[PDB]
Amino acid sequence: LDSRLPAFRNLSPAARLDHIGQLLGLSHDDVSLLANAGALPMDIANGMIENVIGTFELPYAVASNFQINGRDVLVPLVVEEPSIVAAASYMAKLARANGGFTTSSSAPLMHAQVQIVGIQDPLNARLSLLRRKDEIIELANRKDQLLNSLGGGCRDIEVHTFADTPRGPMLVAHLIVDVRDAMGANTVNTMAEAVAPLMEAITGGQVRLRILSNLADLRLARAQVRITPQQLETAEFSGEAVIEGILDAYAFAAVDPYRAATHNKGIMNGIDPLIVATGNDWRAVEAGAHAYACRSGHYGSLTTWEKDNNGHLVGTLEMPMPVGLVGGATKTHPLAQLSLRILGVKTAQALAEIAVAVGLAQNLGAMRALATE
Amino acid sequence: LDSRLPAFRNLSPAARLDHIGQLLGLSHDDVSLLANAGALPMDIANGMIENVIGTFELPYAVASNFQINGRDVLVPLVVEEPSIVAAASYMAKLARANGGFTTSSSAPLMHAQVQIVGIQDPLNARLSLLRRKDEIIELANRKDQLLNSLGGGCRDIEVHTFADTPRGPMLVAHLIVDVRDAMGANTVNTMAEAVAPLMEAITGGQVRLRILSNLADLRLARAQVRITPQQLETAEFSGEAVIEGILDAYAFAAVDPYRAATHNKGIMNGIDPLIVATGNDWRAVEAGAHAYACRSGHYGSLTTWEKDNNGHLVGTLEMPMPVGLVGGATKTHPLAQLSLRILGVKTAQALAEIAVAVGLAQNLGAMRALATEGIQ
Ligand SMILES: C[C@@](O)(CCS)CC(=O)O
Ligand SMILES: C[C@@](O)(CCS)CC(=O)O
Repeated sequence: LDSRLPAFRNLSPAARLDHIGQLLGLSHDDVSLLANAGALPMDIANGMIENVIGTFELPYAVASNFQINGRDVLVPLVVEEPSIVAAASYMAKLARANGGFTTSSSAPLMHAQVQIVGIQDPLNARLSLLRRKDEIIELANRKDQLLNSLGGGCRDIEVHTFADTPRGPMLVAHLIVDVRDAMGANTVNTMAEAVAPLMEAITGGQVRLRILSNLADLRLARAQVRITPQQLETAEFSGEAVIEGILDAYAFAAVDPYRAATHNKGIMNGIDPLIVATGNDWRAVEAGAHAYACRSGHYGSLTTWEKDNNGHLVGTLEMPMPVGLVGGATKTHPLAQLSLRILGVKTAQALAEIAVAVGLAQNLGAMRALATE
Repeated sequence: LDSRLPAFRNLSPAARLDHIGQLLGLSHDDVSLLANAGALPMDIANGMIENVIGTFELPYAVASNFQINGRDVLVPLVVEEPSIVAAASYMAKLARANGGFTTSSSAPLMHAQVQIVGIQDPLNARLSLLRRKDEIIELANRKDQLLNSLGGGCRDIEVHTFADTPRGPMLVAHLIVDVRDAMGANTVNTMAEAVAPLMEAITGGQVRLRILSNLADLRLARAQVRITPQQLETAEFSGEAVIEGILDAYAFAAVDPYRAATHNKGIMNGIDPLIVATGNDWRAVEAGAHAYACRSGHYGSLTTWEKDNNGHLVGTLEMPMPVGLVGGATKTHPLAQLSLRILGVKTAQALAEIAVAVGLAQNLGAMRALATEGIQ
């Protein structure tokens, strides 16, 4: 695949679609899903959420130029705000000259929290749970034998205590679960329910909340980009000056939460539209992103920007990225399925890696604009 | 208006739309917007964002039972996830018995940041700016006198310094701007560009970034809700026990960021779909929400939950809520316009107040469900 698409921004929607269809070898019927309104039929919409009276459209666009680990990728995006798609495509174009985006990710690990109350000895109870961790993990896995056959499953437990809260002592167990190609909520919640009676028997306490954590800090996706001074030169500014300007902008975000919020918002401008396009839960991605940004006790920037030993601008984005190819609405929405086909992703972590690449590209575009104005 | 909508959940989408139309007295044109697919014309969609190849639908629903400061309101919501609309509606139903939701909000005040570098004396330059505050404010208000006449405009400036960063000393001025019915990005960005040469002249430094802050902590919206033990009783638990369970869940969110992230995610399950339904920018609302949640140096719960002196469960939500009735897709999307018609909102702050009421209801619904689920 070649993702460049010259003159794409100036073609009509119909011509853009026909071009995409030809590039990907989409069927006439697949193309029909975008060529005509109503790809989400009312019986599907009515079964997705409650009190439905119709559907609501946002534009469906494709960003060009993206290249991930040497392979060109076309990126569908659904959003209402101008400039996002153009900035994504243009920054991807610059990235291409220097090898594109380089990405990696952790295993798709999610936390299931099991909150325990009603015991006077939470610190002791924690050791009781750890002593019997194998038994707990085995019980969790008995509950989802298919997942284990697919290469996922409960891998570990960790246990945290809050001995002094205004509501008394609490213990919180985390199941650490490989969820393969799911976002993971229903998967881990089910395991949390399954282990609850055993945890009560072990601790002598009362289980309260059984629920995933959206602070998915064991499910990280990583992206790198490199830009040379030559690429950033303007009529007004030399490329070296622009790079220094960008580093100044980054330092500003790193110290001032008023700037970091806006800086990170820019990243999410790139990410959320891909989440929507793939039928994924954007609230979950947002919560993981912003909570991770303040894990140090200070709300800072999700990206980093530096100058390497060669004087080149180098950027990173590492953040939680819980997304699915299966589960939720990723299967139910015919256009979510088409998006996955366009992307060509075969695992959820592959989708996660594309997400962070697009987030990094958007942040680069935002700061290049702010540093050159 | 009566927002109770009996049996709404079980009616057909067509019958639901008819009942809404009757209640609001919607025109034929308005009803036809939702009855046929493709309400967003491709010409409009193509002008909204770049590289458009089609459109993407999400379900469009209406939450029932909401009441804001004694007035019933219907709430449109666009989202993919089940249980949200039902939970919102059911919690709103319970809220009604005790006076519904009570809301307030600050003026629609947004920050424009002006970053200045390369000053050898940033602390001194800060005082130079403050001495000439009125002069700066006057210049900011020069271009848009329509905004001033509508009761908006630059109200104040604050100046902050970061004298020791790895890239040298930085001075950051904030223009504090009343943006009336806009989210405010265009308004404040324009003012920030306008005052920049004057700030350079005063400080002797170089202006770099001129940009709104999404941490809109001067644009707060507030909601309150009250629920009695009687309303929360289940087959297994007394209402009193359920209230204690909810308070335990709240304390858990207040101490553990792994819980707080999920707890706040639930709030945003309520809010974001209303933001989408009104053509507004949900990334802006998300960033303001979560950054505000950590302002104290610990990422905590946006809501609060307490038991009052009568033993009633009382909840609050106060958070940044920058939204518009004008600008971009809010204007150009026919269904964003329909959503505003359904809501009946006359100011952006009124929309903000409904947003926090829905966020508060959603959090309550989530905690109630988690607190009442039996151990298997
Ligand atoms: C340009 C930006 O505000 C997003 C526009 S909605 C992000 C940033 O400031 O870095
Ligand atoms: C139930 C909840 O996870 C949202 C479902 S997406 C929120 C919460 O845990 O309070």
